[PDB]
Amino acid sequence: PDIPIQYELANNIMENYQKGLIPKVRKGSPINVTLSLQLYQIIQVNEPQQYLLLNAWAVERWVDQMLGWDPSEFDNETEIMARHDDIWLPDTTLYNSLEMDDSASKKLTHVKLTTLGKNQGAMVELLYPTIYKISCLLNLKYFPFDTQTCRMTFGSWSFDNSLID
Amino acid sequence: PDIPIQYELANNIMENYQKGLIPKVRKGSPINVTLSLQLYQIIQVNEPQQYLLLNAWAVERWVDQMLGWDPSEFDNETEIMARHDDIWLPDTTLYNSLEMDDSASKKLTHVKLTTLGKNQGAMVELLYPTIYKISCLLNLKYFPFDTQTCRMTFGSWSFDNSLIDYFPRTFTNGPIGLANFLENDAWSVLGTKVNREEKKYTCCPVNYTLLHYDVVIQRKPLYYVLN
Ligand SMILES: *[C@@H]1O[C@H](CO)[C@@H](O[C@@H]2O[C@H](CO)[C@@H](O)[C@H](O)[C@H]2NC(C)=O)[C@H](O)[C@H]1NC(C)=O
Ligand SMILES: *[C@@H]1O[C@H](CO)[C@@H](O)[C@H](O)[C@H]1NC(C)=O
Ligand SMILES: *[C@@H]1O[C@H](CO)[C@@H](O)[C@H](O)[C@H]1NC(C)=O
Repeated sequence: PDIPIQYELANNIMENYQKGLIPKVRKGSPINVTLSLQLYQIIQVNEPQQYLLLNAWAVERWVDQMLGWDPSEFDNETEIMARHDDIWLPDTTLYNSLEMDDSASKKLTHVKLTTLGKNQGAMVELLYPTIYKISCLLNLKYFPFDTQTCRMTFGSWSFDNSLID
Repeated sequence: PDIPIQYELANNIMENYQKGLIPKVRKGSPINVTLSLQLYQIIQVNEPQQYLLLNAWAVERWVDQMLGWDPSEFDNETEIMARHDDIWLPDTTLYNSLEMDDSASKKLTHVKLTTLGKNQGAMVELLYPTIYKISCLLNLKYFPFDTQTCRMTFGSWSFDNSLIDYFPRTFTNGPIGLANFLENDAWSVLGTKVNREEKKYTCCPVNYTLLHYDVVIQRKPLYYVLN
């Protein structure tokens, strides 16, 4: 009554959660993660050290099978915002990266949860800006009329596709 | 039933564990650690400051004698993933390193545990990328036709070989993997070597193990000759 409904909703959905382990309740299927990228700037191209610096926005979407709730029980609420430290997140990694510290190349603040049912889980969306230091081989044979192609590789560092896809 | 089996498995295996101390249950033998390295890039060679910058991947394997479980009790599960902060890890150190902060030269995320039995422990594997700042002496007498050799020394900073032992793991083409190496525009790699040595403390009658990795690089003088 005199407290936000978000307090009760978070207390209800955060009761039995353990963020240190993957929330896989169904044995048959893995967890599907969808990734999209938007390019905003090309900061620097370094030929002697063979790396490329980019500024981009990344969006990841997946379904958490342990964070579902019934909207009718909570004043018909179908959305909530939680800190990224509270819930489990997939380990999306750039394989050919020249930066070892994630605090200088990423910024995670919040995630959005949309319920799918009491026993169906919730949809999790994570959007954050990032700066990528990508190491790519450069061919300077036709300088200054040269064109370059650098590849970005994304995936899971420790989980096989039977767990995260 | 309505919770992941990983929850129960982690709660079972994490009950009596203390990550701040070495998990040595058997008195007779030490803990063996196997290390392998793969080279990906040569970022910079600095002659005035006498250091070399490399980008490499490191894999370490050992057996933890306190993290065993019976697969049949947990829905026939034989593997699990845990954060590196939860369990004990050996202190593998590069002796001739010019970097004091490990957050800018290493990135540890997760470890993989494979059970060997309820009372036999589990096999732990740790893979992570790293950037090494190696200080090596450079001889510029034959510049620009010079070749250099810098050594990498690995071992335990505080534990003698009666507690932690180190062994090298080599690849098909040599001790250091070069199948995914990125070609440098100024240096070429000729070969690699590995050597395992036991060294004596100069205050105590105990030994410790050191691993020596040798990399031979040769300069390309075409730019200087033509310029
Ligand atoms: C510690 O390392 C030294 C390395 O010298 C070992 O010394 C060897 O000892 C054996 C006999 O135990 C000799 O046959 C070898 O010739 C010695 N090595 C050399 C290079 O001379 C020593 O055994 C190791 N273990 C200890 C001291 O407990
Ligand atoms: C949503 O739930 C609230 C419960 O507080 C109820 O008063 C309201 O009528 C519901 N609206 C709809 C459209 O179901
Ligand atoms: C593995 O253990 C499970 C226990 O849930 C059992 O149902 C299954 O038959 C076992 N399979 C084998 C091959 O032992």
